[PDB]
Amino acid sequence: NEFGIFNSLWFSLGAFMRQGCDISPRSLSGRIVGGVWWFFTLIIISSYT
Amino acid sequence: PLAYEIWMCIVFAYIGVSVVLFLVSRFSPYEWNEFGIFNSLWFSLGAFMRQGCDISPRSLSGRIVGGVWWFFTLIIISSYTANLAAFLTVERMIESAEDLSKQTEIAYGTLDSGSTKEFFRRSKIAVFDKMWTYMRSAEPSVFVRTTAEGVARVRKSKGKYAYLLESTMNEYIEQR
Amino acid sequence: NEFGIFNSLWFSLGAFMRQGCDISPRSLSGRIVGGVWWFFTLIIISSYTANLAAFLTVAEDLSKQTEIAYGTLDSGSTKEFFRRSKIAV
Amino acid sequence: DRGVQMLLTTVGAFAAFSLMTIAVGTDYWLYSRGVCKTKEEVMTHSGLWRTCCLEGNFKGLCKQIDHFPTAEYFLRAVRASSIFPILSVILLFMGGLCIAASEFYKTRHNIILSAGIFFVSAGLSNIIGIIVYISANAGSYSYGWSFYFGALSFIIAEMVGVLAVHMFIDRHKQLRA
Amino acid sequence: KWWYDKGECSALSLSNVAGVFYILVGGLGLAMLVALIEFCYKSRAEAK
Repeated sequence: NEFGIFNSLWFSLGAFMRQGCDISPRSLSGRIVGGVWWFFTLIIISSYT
Repeated sequence: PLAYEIWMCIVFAYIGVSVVLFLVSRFSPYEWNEFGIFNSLWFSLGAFMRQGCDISPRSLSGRIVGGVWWFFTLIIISSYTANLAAFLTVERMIESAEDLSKQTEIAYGTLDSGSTKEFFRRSKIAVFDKMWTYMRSAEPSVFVRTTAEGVARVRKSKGKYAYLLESTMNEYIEQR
Repeated sequence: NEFGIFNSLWFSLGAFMRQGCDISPRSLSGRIVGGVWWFFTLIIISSYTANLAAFLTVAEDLSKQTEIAYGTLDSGSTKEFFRRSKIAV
Repeated sequence: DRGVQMLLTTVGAFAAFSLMTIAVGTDYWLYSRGVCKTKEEVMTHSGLWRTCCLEGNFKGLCKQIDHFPTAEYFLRAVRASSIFPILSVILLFMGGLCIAASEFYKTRHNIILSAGIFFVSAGLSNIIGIIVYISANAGSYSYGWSFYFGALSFIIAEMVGVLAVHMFIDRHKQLRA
Repeated sequence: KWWYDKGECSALSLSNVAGVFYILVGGLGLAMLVALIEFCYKSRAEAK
């Protein structure tokens, strides 16, 4: 898992700005976190635009 | 912005797209990370949320599945954003006496013996004369005997009744 | 350069749908092609979404087309006026 | 364990077949406000074939839906006939037959793959059917329990299909051992 | 009196996007067909 704290913060920031990831959680729990953050980002950015 | 059935069918389609991507990617024995059922569910979810991928199908069948899921995602997400915008844009935009005189389905009346009835009766404007003809002919008698009677009649007519009265009483009522 | 004809088509489709890449041209010329396809995709998809947002927010055929049928009262000033007329229409 | 996979696959297949059949049969698809029978308005079951009155002057009376009153005509045709839900039931049945023949006349190892393809296809047919139904109705309301039985049929069928494919994969791994 | 006095006259729905669903399921089917064809072909080749 290349997901230390610094890498975790980068993954989240990037997901919010709708940009690339360069790493994606591979475990079940990490994937759950990623999915909800993705949905949150979609709704919030669509609403901004 | 999207109907309930659209969300339901988006979920059913997600399960189907994932299962078919797993089947086409792993069923053949002449193909022995790659798309197992778990990885395939992840690929599809990520595609719908437009949030990029870590792997992508490499075979013709996998790419057909991926392509249709991508097109579906583009149309649905674009439509979500467009309809949300329409909601907010429109939100940023019968309400007069003439509109009331024109509408004969809605019933309007006044106090039986009062300045309002006399004002309509002795009026010379066309709108008020049309209203007076309507009231003088509108059976049953739209006229009431008390202001509170008209208040209750409006509050108890499913919005099929309107009451004409002085503004002070309305200001008191809306404030109470 | 892993861009064969099949992989080129996949890259282009994925770029139009604004989706994942998984391979990106590395050469100067490949990057020119990719850049213009990216710009084209941005303008065309932005305009699809914008025009859907508009769509979702906002005859004389009689003689100018015989498919529609027209007629008049049998005994009337209308039939006589047409019968006594001399104008083209 | 490998022995339990066949039980899970078979019991799932039976459940999916039963759910889809019940849904195609029962009448609780859409709680609408319609006419119980003509020659004013009340809540109605409106299943796939017959719309039946409830909460009415004569609650309980059921009649056949008048599907008809060019793309619209073709949709009406595909909806009046329930080719898609019916096809889903047929496919699930054949999938069950394959699972059953997995043991008798064993060692073929392709009959399991056939079971999986059949289950997945039944799922796709079920979804197309649902979309045709919902699109046909429109042009308040609520969806009954048969509609959700159909949906559960789709989910179980897809899961049974995944198990089938997994079993086929394992059989070839053993054969290649 | 006899003319004017007698005057007497949003959420996308599956119907609006059904086509994209039809295309999706059509594609899923085509994909399954292509895969099965490849499997049958490569199976015969495995005979020899």
